[PDB]
Formats: sequence, structure tokens, C-alpha cells
Amino acid sequence: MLLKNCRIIKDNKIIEGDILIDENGRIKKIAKDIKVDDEIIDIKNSLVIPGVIDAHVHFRWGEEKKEDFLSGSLAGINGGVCFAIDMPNNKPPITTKELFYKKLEDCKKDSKINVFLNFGVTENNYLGTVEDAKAYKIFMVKSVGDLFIEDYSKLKDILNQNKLFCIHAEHKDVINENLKKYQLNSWIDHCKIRDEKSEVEAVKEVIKNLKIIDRQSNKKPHVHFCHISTKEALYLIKKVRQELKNIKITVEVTPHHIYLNKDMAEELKGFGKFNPPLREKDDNIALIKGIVNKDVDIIASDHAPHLLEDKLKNVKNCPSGIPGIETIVPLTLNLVNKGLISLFDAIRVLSKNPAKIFNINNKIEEGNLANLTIIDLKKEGKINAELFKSKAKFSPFDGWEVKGFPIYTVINGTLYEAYGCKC
Ligand SMILES: [Zn+2]
Ligand SMILES: [Zn+2]
Ligand SMILES: [Zn+2]
Ligand SMILES: [Zn+2]
Ligand SMILES: [Zn+2]
Ligand SMILES: [Zn+2]
Ligand SMILES: [Zn+2]
Ligand SMILES: [Zn+2]
Ligand SMILES: [Zn+2]
Ligand SMILES: [Zn+2]
Ligand SMILES: [Zn+2]
Repeated sequence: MLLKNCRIIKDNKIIEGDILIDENGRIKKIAKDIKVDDEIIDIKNSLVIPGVIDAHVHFRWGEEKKEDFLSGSLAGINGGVCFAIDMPNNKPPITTKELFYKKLEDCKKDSKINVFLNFGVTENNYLGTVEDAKAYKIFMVKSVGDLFIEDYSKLKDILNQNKLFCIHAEHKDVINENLKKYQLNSWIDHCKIRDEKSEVEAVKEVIKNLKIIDRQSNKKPHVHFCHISTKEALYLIKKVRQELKNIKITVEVTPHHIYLNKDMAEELKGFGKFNPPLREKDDNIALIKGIVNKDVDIIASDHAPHLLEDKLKNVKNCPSGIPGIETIVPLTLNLVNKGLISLFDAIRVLSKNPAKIFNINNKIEEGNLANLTIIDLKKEGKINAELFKSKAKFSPFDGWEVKGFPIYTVINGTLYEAYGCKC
């Protein structure tokens, strides 16, 4: 198959050319005006970027009414996402090697995009190695089962390893304190119970332990902070990066923590309830500036589908989490069109930095498997949750008019239509 009239992001620049994909799905040739006897698809000078990686999804293994590998990967295709990294807080949680490989087999059977699995860290399993895991996920607060580090004094031992750790950083003790101070009456109370200090104190807890390791140890962990949402945590991470010599720290943010704030809590209801919760407009701004200043490394969705039925309950009964794999690319491109980040910033946080951090080769280079996101940068259109392929057909962004959509998703050489090629 020949994709003609592409504008390709290769290295630091936009080149015009055609992309020839052989029938093994590998890029065979990149050159202007290629002339071959093959199937030809005219890209009409749309932008071709290395396939987008969503480094933070929950595809709900064990809870397949919420989402499964098929609906999740169809959602990914629809969102222009070529690679997704799925978290281990399943029913049961992925805390043993056998559970990991039993989930990996189900994943291989029906996933239509490139899905990788993270391993769940407990106080009991933390020295184990799982060769096919992309990263080791630490929850500092209750998720499911024993997937929860309840004793923070063990964090130094857990982190003192040559491993890639992802961390959900909210402080259990701050949240417990706040639960004695506030009642969950309305949606804003969720934001007061899991307040900004609960995130900042969890980040401080981790950093304190990394400083010890950096000087007293030969181990070189890479620590990736999931969904950072506060200006103070970003500041602390910026500071400590200047002090650490052996330990790399990366930062991810979500679209909802960039766009939404707690003044919207009562209007968003269940669709605004997620962990960490809605913050202040000043935090939105800090995260956007953090992308421009390269303090924020990646954007990931924290795609967390639940049943619509449960998301319509009151604040006490409503589960935390929203779907987001189908809105992450348009919401990020929308920032480009509003002049808040540059096009190359968008590429860096959706495609290039996730590929470096998690060791995923999505490069548009001859000989590589073709994993491409093809976008129409200027297409204006409404987000319409009825057009989602996820089982979770709802969103706080439903009805938003944004500019910039994926139109095609290429998965290992196979061309699919994305959300924008029906918009
Ligand atoms: Zn072909
Ligand atoms: Zn022929
Ligand atoms: Zn299904
Ligand atoms: Zn999380
Ligand atoms: Zn690393
Ligand atoms: Zn310090
Ligand atoms: Zn704030
Ligand atoms: Zn998550
Ligand atoms: Zn229910
Ligand atoms: Zn119910
Ligand atoms: Zn308009």
C-alpha cells in the first residue's frame, strides 16, 4: 500500500513525500512522488506523525461490561492511538506472574492496537521481575485488592531497583484526615477531600526516598509520576530534578486536568469526578506552561471507563474516572490551534516522549513497522460521545467544538479510519 501526498514528521521537520508500506506492514520507502503498481490512498497533504502512544489506560480486564480489549482497542483506533499501556488494577489485580500472562493471552486474542501491560506492585511482590511488563505500577492509595502500598516506610526498598516505576501519588493519610473533616455532600466535596495537599504530600514522600537512593545506592530507578495535577507538585518535581544525579523522573498530565477545574464540579457531576480530582484554573495554566517549558513529558488519558448507570449516581456512590482515549488527541491538537502549545510540543508529548520513556519504536523510518497517526490539524468539529467506540459512551467533553482530529490510524501497516474521517 502506498500513502501519497503525506506531510511527514520525521526528526525535527515536516517533509512532503509518499510512504510505501510492504505487505508485511513495514515501511519500505519514503520518497517524494513514488510511482509503483500498488494500492494507492491519497492522504491529501494531511500530517503523518509517529503513532500516538497513550501511556495510561484502564481496559477493565475482569470487568468486561465496562470495557474489554476489543472495545478498548477500537476506541484507540477511533482516537488515533496506535499504542496503549494498560494498568494492573483489574479484578483480580495483576500482582502475580501467572495473572499477568493470563491477561496477556486475553489481550493478544482480541486487541486491535499495540497494547502493553504494566505489573502491579505490592508490599509482597516488589522484588519480582516480569520480563514483558512495560512498567511497575505503584498505588499510594487503595485501588483494588492488595494493589496499594499501605506502609510508606517500605517505599525506599520498593524504589531501590533498576526498574521503570509509574506512581499514582495521592497521600492516604491526608485523605483520611480530610475524611474526618468534610462530608461528601456534593461534587465539590470530592475536590476538598482529595485536596491539592494530598497530591503534593505523596509526591514529597516519593522524592524524599529518591534522594536517599540517589546518594546511598547504585540502583538507578526511573520514576514516572502519573496524572500530575497541581502546580506545587510540578514545582517540587522541577526542583528535585536539579538535585538528582542518577535517577530520572518523568511527568505525565491528562487532558481533563488541563481543561477542567473545580469551578465546574457541580455542573460536571459524575463526569467531573476522577482521581486526582479537579483543581484550580491556576493549576490548569501551570500544566500547560509545563508542557511549553518541557517540565511535563507526556500527556496520557487515564482512560477509566465505568458503566453510565454508575456514573449518574450521587457523589458518594459515583465511581471515579472518565473515558478519554478517544478525546486525548483532539483535545491536545486543540491546544495547538488555540496557540497554547506548539505543534511540535503536541508531537513530543503524544508520540516522541512516550516512545523514549517506555521504549516503544513508533519511528517513521524505512524498515520499521508502520504505526502512524494521520491528522487533519485544522478540521473543526464537535466531540460526540455517541460516536465513541468505547463501551463508555459519555464524556465531560461531549458537545465541545474543537479543532484538530485524527482521520486515519495505521496499526502495523493496516489502515483504519479514525474519528475525524466521519466528522
Ligand atoms: Zn500494501
Ligand atoms: Zn499489479
Ligand atoms: Zn467486546
Ligand atoms: Zn492513577
Ligand atoms: Zn528510563
Ligand atoms: Zn530537594
Ligand atoms: Zn491549585
Ligand atoms: Zn489510572
Ligand atoms: Zn451499577
Ligand atoms: Zn446501580
Ligand atoms: Zn469555528
